[PDB]
Amino acid sequence: AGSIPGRRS
Amino acid sequence: AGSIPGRRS
Amino acid sequence: AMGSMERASLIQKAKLAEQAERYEDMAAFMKGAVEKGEELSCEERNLLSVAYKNVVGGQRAAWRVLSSIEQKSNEGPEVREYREKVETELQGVCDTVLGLLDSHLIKEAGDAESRVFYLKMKGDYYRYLAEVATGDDKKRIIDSARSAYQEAMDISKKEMPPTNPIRLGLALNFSVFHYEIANSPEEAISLAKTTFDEAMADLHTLSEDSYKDSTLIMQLLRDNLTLWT
Amino acid sequence: AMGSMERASLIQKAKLAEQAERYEDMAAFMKGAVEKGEELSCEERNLLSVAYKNVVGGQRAAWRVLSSIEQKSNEGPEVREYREKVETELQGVCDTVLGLLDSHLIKEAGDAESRVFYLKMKGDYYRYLAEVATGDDKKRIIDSARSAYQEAMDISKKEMPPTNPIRLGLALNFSVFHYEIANSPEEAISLAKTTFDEAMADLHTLSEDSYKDSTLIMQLLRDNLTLWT
Ligand SMILES: *Cc1ccc(S(=O)(=O)Nc2ccn(C)n2)cc1
Ligand SMILES: *Cc1ccc(S(=O)(=O)Nc2ccn(C)n2)cc1
Ligand SMILES: [Cl-]
Ligand SMILES: [Cl-]
Ligand SMILES: [Cl-]
Ligand SMILES: [Cl-]
Repeated sequence: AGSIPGRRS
Repeated sequence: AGSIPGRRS
Repeated sequence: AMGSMERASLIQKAKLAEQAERYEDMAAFMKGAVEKGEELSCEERNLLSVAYKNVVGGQRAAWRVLSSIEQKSNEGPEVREYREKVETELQGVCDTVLGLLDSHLIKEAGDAESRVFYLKMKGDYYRYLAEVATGDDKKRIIDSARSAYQEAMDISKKEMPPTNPIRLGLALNFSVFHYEIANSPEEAISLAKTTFDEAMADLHTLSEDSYKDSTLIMQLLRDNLTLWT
Repeated sequence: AMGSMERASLIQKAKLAEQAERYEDMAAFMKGAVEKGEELSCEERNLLSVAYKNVVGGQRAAWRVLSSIEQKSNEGPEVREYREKVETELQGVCDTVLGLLDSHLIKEAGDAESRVFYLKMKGDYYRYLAEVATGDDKKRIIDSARSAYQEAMDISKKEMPPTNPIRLGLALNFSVFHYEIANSPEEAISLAKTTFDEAMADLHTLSEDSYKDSTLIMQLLRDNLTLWT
């Protein structure tokens, strides 16, 4: 199950 | 140009 | 932190650190920027979140490797000791983020976009604490995550359209909380389905660029439903 | 460093850190193991080298990103300041490794396999210093790299077969030194060609497993020749 990756911005 | 990766052992 | 550096320089350097994939530096720069005491813009909130998500993401991945090794050995003290070291470092990063939210990001966040963003962050970092919790406070940690996510959900339902990317990412992560932490897979599935369906019905209102933003997160909801059903 | 932890525990934890991709931890554990003062086995030398190669490899990649941004801006002080910060941290890691080799890994290394391994390491970390050097000591740093690689070459030619993986990796990296640092592309090409041809002629002596080890590094020599010619 994936949470929002949220590792690029 | 690549040196030896040498990053796994 | 970083009290002698200008706020704008900290922000500029956080962006450079992201480019250099130096996420620990990035997080320290954004921590310094927060501690300047001014509210954060939309872009600045994203920098803060990206930095710490990367740092704790690497710690979580390491903890899982070590926890797996430790469980195999239980079928000297070094594996347990080193898992504890990583676990303690991970908890310290979560406490640091939670401390930034509590002093004083959340109380100064009046707009829906900022308040929901920070409360989602609060739920996420309590969720990370819950992933490693095993003692007398596991339940209290889980409830702190649930409470933060729930307050963010309540605001996002009242104040944001069903396609808003923050509203969607919040619902995605709260559904992961239900499935992975709270042992409530049916709640997880129901939340992801209702979230996806209500966004689908609102897509007609969006520009091409907003449509791309929303459908990308809808795909993550669908990917989870595929795995869960 | 790590003076209250057992040598065997440091080694065990270095292996766990590699599994968890925690290379900074890995390097600190191996630094502690070295500082116990006993010589290192073949496997332990590899752990030391893997740990620091990963750490400095991430720093070099970051420095290159930032140096590129800085050169574009020269066609406020933040980009230069942050490149300097990363550069200083990289130099400190190289100095730390060089200090371990000098106190006292190299002087206690009598066998060809260990002495050539450490001298190759010495050439590598001076080469990394040379990549970022720009001042009055660039030339001296380059000469320190050259001298270390040359002493390792002399020993490896006398004491090891032409297919020995350390001898091959040494020649590969010395050829990269010639091409990238010393502005001697013809020397780089000649060394890589002669190294490849002499290994090829010795492959008939090897077992299946040693053949795989040697041909893998020979392919890296060939890849460089393809790029250089
Ligand atoms: C919690 C959350 C943070 C950022 C976003 S975003 O602005 O839409 N960026 C994004 C979207 C999808 N992914 C993988 N990152 C949404 C939610
Ligand atoms: C300098 C050097 C270190 C290790 C080795 S190895 O033992 O043969 N491991 C290895 C071989 C090829 N690669 C990419 N790693 C050789 C040389
Ligand atoms: Cl430990
Ligand atoms: Cl406000
Ligand atoms: Cl800086
Ligand atoms: Cl010896």
